[PDB]
Amino acid sequence: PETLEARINRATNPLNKELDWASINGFCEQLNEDFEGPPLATRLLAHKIQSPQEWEAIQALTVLETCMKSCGKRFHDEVGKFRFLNELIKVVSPKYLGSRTSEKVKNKILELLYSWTVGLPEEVKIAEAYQMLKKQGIV
Amino acid sequence: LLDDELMSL
Repeated sequence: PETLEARINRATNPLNKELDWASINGFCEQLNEDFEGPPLATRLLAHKIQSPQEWEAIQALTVLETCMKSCGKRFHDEVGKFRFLNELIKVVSPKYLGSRTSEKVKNKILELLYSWTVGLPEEVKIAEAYQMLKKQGIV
Repeated sequence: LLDDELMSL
């Protein structure tokens, strides 16, 4: 049974000609298997999303997007920690990675932030992250 | 586990 690592590496592989649903979805499934999947999965995604290689970053955010839709409380709750959200902020701030990150990637992140503030009202740290970007001019 | 505090910026 594929480790989360193996899985994420197939789903975000910069060699990929198209999106790989077998592995995007096997990743969401597997993270949901163990108590500790959600923290690990969230750690692995943050690294990939900060990749300087764009298709890596882009496929990573797809996986993020997918698992937020289909997974439950436990996932949503690891994502809506500042431990994870702060990593998404580093990518969109010019202060941090913002300046040599494509608009593609930064616009993807912001769009996801927004939809989860509407989709997931209870993840209140997500609201706060987004209001912070909004109030700073990034949004 | 904790968790962190929000960034400013």
